[PDB]
Amino acid sequence: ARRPARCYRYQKNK
Amino acid sequence: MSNNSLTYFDKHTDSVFAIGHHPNLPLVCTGGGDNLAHLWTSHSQPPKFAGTLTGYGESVISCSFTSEGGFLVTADMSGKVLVHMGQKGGAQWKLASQMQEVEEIVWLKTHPTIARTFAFGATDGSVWCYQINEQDGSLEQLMSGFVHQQDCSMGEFINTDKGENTLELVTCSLDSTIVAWNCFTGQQLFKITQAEIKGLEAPWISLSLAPETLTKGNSGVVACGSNNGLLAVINCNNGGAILHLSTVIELKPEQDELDASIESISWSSKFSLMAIGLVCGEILLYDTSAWRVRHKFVLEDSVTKLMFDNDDLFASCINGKVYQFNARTGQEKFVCVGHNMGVLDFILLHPVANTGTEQKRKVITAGDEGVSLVFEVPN
Repeated sequence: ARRPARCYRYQKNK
Repeated sequence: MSNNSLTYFDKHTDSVFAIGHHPNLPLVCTGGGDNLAHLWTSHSQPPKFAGTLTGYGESVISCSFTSEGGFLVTADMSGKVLVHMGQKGGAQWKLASQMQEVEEIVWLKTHPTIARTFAFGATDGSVWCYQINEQDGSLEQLMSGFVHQQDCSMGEFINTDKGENTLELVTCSLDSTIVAWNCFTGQQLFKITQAEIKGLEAPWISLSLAPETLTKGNSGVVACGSNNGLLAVINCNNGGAILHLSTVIELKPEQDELDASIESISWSSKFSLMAIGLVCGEILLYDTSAWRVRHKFVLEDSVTKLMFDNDDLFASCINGKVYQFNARTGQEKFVCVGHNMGVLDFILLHPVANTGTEQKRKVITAGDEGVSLVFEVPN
């Protein structure tokens, strides 16, 4: 259920 | 305008992070935040739901078939790798072996040309390369290297047209290092550090091997992109010599620094172009001789993946769309629409045989809402 780091980059770390 | 897909697959109950396709069978594997991988077919409407792989301890973030088609390798965010052996002409996939050598795997790739081979990188910086035994599918460790001091963000095999005994890998890290490995010996061929890139901080995240026809025969030229807009093109067959190094965008003061992050890189031999896609939505197309921007696209949100195919550049976006551009003219030829959250990954399928007149390519997506869509795209 965790999200890989790239996902947080796409969102610019909400 | 809303949904122009041909068909869909929606059995995941959380985000689809990864999608892979068998090299010779019409078979997709997708991996998701529901800690599952699903197998389904790419040649029918609706897809045949082949089945489901289990045993994961966290989100599945890689689904990769081996080049010769015998095995499927999957990896999750708890550091597990599972190996499944194809059965019954590819209809069933049986667990053959597994391991859990690290806390979290960041990437895993199978070798594109050498059978039964794969590598992966972990959040502790470590790099691993394995083969799979042809008789029982057991894991055979070729190397395990602890050189990168932060997350090993990406890897890319190099020199892939040199035979089964030339097994070489380039990996990169958030600590600004880039390493090339001989996977059979575990030796570090070269290492690029901050001191060799003008002292610049460059947390690397993307890698892409150049086509040999673009590089005058050189099968080891790699483009590298960082999360702060640094682009390096390196010659892995000359000790990591830097062919190009530049910062690809200047941000306005108000902008988050991650706007410069280079998330995906793709090469076009035909146009002598290299495309890079950024979190801010820019897609920059560089001439591969002068390393200057020749053309650009601007999406309304983050690029998630780029892929050249013939005349086209395909670009998936966190706005949920996949764009198809003519690379040379810039024409927006098609937009794959239907997702209501971002596209996180996609594959491109060609008709296997040139029939007698031309059938369409397919784009198959991994969506953040838990859906995969199948699109028939023009040409």
